[PDB]
Amino acid sequence: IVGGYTCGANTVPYQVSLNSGYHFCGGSLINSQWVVSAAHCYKSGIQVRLGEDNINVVEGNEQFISASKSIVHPSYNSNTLNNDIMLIKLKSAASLNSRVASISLPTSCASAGTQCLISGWGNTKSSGTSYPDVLKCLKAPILSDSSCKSAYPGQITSNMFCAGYLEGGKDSCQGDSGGPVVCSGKLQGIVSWGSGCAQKNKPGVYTKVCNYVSWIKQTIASN
Ligand SMILES: NC(=[NH2+])c1cc2cccnc2s1
Ligand SMILES: [Ca+2]
Ligand SMILES: [Mg+2]
Repeated sequence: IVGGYTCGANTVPYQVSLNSGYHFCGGSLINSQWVVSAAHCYKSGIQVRLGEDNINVVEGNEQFISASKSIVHPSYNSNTLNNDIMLIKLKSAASLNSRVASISLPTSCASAGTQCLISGWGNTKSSGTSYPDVLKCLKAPILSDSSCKSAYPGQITSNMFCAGYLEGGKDSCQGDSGGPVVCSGKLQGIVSWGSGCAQKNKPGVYTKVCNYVSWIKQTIASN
């Protein structure tokens, strides 16, 4: 997250860190046994870490659970990143408490102009690399689809939306992939891609979760 702030320990209780010996992607807890992340974060051997704030210090509120199965969307295209969403089932159910909570799925899609909260442990520099140990947050609005499409011609599909600031300065970045975009208490997006980070006229692109609620509900009920 570039141009963001320190969230504060466990202020984003649904945020998860996917670890394969090191943190490589974020995700969101949707219920005690399931996590949603980005399909491009797929790896074999994932351990999900819940209740984290500093990912390099065991502070007492973490739950480390291995994944039993991962399901990448049937139509994920790694070349275009269309349908960049995946579900991860935990080996054991997590224990929900104040610090570990799940986030709700949307009933409808959010409108351009809606402010959201984006969080992650990704890079904090636009031209440079500095990875933080604690969770960073960024409040950003959903942008109109025309500003999204003019920034990325021929690359935006109806399963993606842009959020951020066209002036640059504030944005999600590498290491934030798979993490949450929560607007009005619902999970509306997943950090997916972009061009550099916090550059002018290159906002971040997010998977549009409201288009996958049926697939999510159906898949978790049958697995
Ligand atoms: N919001 C951005 N500028 C992002 C760029 C990338 C690049 C790779 C992975 N994730 C992201 S997010
Ligand atoms: Ca920790
Ligand atoms: Mg994240």
